[PDB]
Amino acid sequence: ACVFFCEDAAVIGLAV
Amino acid sequence: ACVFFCEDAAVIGLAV
Amino acid sequence: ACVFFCEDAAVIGLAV
Amino acid sequence: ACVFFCEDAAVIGLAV
Repeated sequence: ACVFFCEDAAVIGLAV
Repeated sequence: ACVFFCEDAAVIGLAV
Repeated sequence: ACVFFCEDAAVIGLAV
Repeated sequence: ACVFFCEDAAVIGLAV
């Protein structure tokens, strides 16, 4: 998987 | 203390 | 898990 | 060795 830095606010690295 | 990047998913800084 | 930044040299992330 | 990000304040990487 990968880590993306996204927001939907808190900007979090999401392991996806 | 130290900051570690962990996930249990959001990868967040953990202050230990 | 967590990500550590260590060299084995090249320095790289390691998921533990 | 590994790099850790710690503070005792300055937050600095430590080469251990």
